[PDB]
Amino acid sequence: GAADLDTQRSDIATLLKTSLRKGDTWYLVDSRWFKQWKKYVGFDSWDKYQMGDQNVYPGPIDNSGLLKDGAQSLKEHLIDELDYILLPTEGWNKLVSWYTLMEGQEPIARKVVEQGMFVKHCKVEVYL
Amino acid sequence: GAADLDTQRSDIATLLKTSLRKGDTWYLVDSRWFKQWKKYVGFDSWDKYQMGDQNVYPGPIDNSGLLKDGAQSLKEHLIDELDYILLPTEGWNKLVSWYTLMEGQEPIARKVVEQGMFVKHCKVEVYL
Amino acid sequence: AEGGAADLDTQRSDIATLLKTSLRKGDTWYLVDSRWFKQWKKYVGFDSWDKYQMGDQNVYPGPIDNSGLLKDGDAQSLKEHLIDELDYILLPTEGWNKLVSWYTLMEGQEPIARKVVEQGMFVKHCKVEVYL
Amino acid sequence: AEGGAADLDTQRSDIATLLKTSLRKGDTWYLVDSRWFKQWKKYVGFDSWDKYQMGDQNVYPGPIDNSGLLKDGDAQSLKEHLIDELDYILLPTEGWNKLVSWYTLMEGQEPIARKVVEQGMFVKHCKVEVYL
Amino acid sequence: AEGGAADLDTQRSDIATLLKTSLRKGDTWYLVDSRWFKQWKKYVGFDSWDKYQMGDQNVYPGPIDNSGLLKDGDAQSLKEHLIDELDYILLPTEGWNKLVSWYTLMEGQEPIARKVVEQGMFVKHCKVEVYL
Amino acid sequence: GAADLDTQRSDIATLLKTSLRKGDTWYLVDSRWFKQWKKYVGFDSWDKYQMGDQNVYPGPIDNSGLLKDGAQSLKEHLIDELDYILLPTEGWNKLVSWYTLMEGQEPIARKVVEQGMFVKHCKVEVYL
Amino acid sequence: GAADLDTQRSDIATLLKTSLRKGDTWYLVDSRWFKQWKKYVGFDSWDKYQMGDQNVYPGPIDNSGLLKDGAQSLKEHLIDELDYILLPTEGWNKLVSWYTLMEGQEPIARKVVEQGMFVKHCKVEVYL
Amino acid sequence: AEGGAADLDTQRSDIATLLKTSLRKGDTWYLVDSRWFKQWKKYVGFDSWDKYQMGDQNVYPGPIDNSGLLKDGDAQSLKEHLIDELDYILLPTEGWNKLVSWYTLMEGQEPIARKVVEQGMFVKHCKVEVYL
Repeated sequence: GAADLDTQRSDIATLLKTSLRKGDTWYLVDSRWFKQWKKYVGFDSWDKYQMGDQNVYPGPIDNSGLLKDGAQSLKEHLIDELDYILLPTEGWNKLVSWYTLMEGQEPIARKVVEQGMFVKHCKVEVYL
Repeated sequence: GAADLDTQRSDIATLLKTSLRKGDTWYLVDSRWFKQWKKYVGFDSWDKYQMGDQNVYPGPIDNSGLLKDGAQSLKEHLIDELDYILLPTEGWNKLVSWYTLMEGQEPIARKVVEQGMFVKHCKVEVYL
Repeated sequence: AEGGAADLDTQRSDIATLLKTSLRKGDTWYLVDSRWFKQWKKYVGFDSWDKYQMGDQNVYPGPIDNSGLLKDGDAQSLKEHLIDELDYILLPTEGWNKLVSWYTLMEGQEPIARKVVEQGMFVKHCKVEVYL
Repeated sequence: AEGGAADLDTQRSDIATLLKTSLRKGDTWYLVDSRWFKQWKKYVGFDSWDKYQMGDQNVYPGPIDNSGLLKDGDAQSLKEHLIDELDYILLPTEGWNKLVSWYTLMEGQEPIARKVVEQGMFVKHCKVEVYL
Repeated sequence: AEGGAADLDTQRSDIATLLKTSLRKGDTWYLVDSRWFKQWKKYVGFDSWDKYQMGDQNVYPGPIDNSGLLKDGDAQSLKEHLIDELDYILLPTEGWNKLVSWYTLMEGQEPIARKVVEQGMFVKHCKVEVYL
Repeated sequence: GAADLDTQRSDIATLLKTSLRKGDTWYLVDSRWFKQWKKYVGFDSWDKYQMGDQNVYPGPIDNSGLLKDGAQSLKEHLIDELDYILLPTEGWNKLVSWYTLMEGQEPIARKVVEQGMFVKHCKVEVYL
Repeated sequence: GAADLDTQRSDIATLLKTSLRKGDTWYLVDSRWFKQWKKYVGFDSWDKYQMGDQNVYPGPIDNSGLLKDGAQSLKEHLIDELDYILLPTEGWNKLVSWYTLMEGQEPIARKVVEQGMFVKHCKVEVYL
Repeated sequence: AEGGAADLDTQRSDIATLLKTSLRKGDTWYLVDSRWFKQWKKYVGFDSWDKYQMGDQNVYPGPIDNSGLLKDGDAQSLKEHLIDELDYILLPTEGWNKLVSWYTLMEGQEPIARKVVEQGMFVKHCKVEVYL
């Protein structure tokens, strides 16, 4: 059976802080399912009045919102934080043993790569 | 001007953990705006590669998504965590001094009350 | 040394975790007499710095004995007015099976199995009142 | 005692915070010569356990002096090849105004004001590769 | 509202601290029946997030009732084989007096007072063995 | 060369909190030498005004006070905390690389054992 | 009565870390008495096997070792850390309520001052 | 890839630690020009989240060049009025040897070696005044 709710909240809060390291495997979790899990375990101090309430139990991990229908395929244009959160292997494995993964879905496992990216930074223009 | 991004991330992470106490004032912040602020300050270790990138700068605090159009009025059926997050006074005041509140909007200030609520809890049925 | 049972550190550790198992509707849990359980706790050094008497022969708890919870007479029947923690503790199936495996169930007794149900309750909590 | 300027604790504290002000496009920031600034740091006990020489008369930094950053000759003009931290530090308008208010600007000099712009850069970071 | 007794937050808080009072030889401590005490705990919201039933009239524990600890018949006499935590809890003089002040002692009973003594025990601990 | 004083203070404060585990090796350090090291690294907030002062530099680790003169032999009747403090292997090794061990002395290495011991505990005398 | 031993150890460990501030009052505690209190509350992980043992109970706070005999007067040449430790007011008050002060002694209360002091620091001699 | 030098992570890490080496009377330390050092810092990604330009060919710092610290003319001689951090940084023997090993020393220069001495200083600190 599932770990107590205090342990769930605490284990996952810690695991959410894991650093990206090249080659590690992380798992996508639908933002909506994760926020439901948060209400249930009382993750936020300003929304813990329903901790343990079966009326907010999140049920099996459900990444439907991330998937186009039909072979399992990710929708396009998904955005980090907005649509999904990421958990390292230990965090994903814990959630799966506690809640199960919804029947007919497979884990959405992805790798940490080093990526070049163009960004805009403010600078004092001393010369020009 | 605004505090450095490390201070922003850290001050707000702390303030997000403030306990509810009856009679205190808390402020609604649109979930979407707050997640944009998170990318910008590198709040999550798995999504901090755009910390300081002006392409993800959140702009003035924008609670439009929480408001019906027309006098400022909150949409109905809004849900804690899903649609908005809550910050105590110190957290709201910091975000407003750092980003401003979008022109034509007013703060959405609410009070902590003690509320009776019906919940479902699992119990071992020893008798019956 | 424990006669084939898990070593005392493992017993303490497995049961400590199993006590905390989240309740789920339809699961079967088991009552364990609190006096038997307190003796087991001393025997394994449960939640203690000194672990006084851990492993002592005279605190070995023996076969699980729930007779203090049961009414006298032919059919096995739970006493009324029993109170959680004071009279019994609750373990999930896995915790019950481990204790039975390590200690046996006393002869002439059957396990005291109960189901998890969902109970409606009215509680009072602080909440930011968004809608007046 | 500081001749009307803020006390040394307040100077150190206000400037420490102001140094860290987030850059915003279109804001005006000011160059301060690093040797002048190092002397001010000693004078106010900046970032130091011992605060050796804090308040000593011979480390009073005097009027803000940026002449080490400026080309000789008539019109005021910034030397080439100046390097942040080594040759100058950067303060926002409020930090510049506070220093001017406390120390004055040396006679015959004008402030060295520069604008914040947005600079495109290519950086390398770890990222979970969602789309192959 | 509590009829002159301390408010429920204060009762919970004072007693929580008093339960933990260090034992000192010659001090007098008092037994409190665990079922009475469990009811008091519910009534005051002791050690609970939900504090379900806190302040409910039907969990008001009433006058301190230790009759479950006492042998029947004329003179007041403690049952044998009572076990700490399961059958009773222990409070120091101050904790006992507070409960009596808030709830009264049930009529026909006297307090169950016991002395602290020093008990020799043999324990096992890790220690750096300095002298072989 | 030796680590900076902040690192010394912090590494050793942490290592001083290591749990005893049977079979581990710990090292005796003369209380007097260790208190001198404390003044030098500013270990205590109420006595750090001489941190880094060469006038309180402790010099090479000196366990003389623990040793009878003559082969290296420990004095009798030495008491934990009073006469010496104990450091685990990592802590001892750090102090030796930073300060050296005084010439003509050897480390005083001892093992963690499980030991039966008679103690007096207060109890409420319920029966008798 | 006295707080439990875990609370004593923890309250005092925290209070020992209080910063000196000019004008605050601190109290001298004889090193020997304090080390005895440490054994009793199990302050150090490597010497906690006698926590709660009445055979190491420290008894009333005893600063005799700090005092010349005869009016209460401090011995000369006492050294911080070596002969005594210092506690802020809250720490002293806690120890006194838990243990009492030995009869015929008065508290040894002293003030934090700002003091000029000559020290020797290592420096790279760049010029000369 | 670094031509036989340690990889960039190791260079950054070894030097970061070596910069902090406690000073000891009689030890030899070495001056490194701050502009050379700043370029090395960019090259190795020193103390930076983005590590912008780490490993870029155009920020490779080249042979250690202290000529900005040295007076012109025949014999090698340190300029006056040089200031720690602004004009140079200090490394112990091991840190100097590592940089020389990785980058070489520019041709026509000798190392700038200086000794650690003990300097008497008067500092001001809070202290509990035990003797009036």
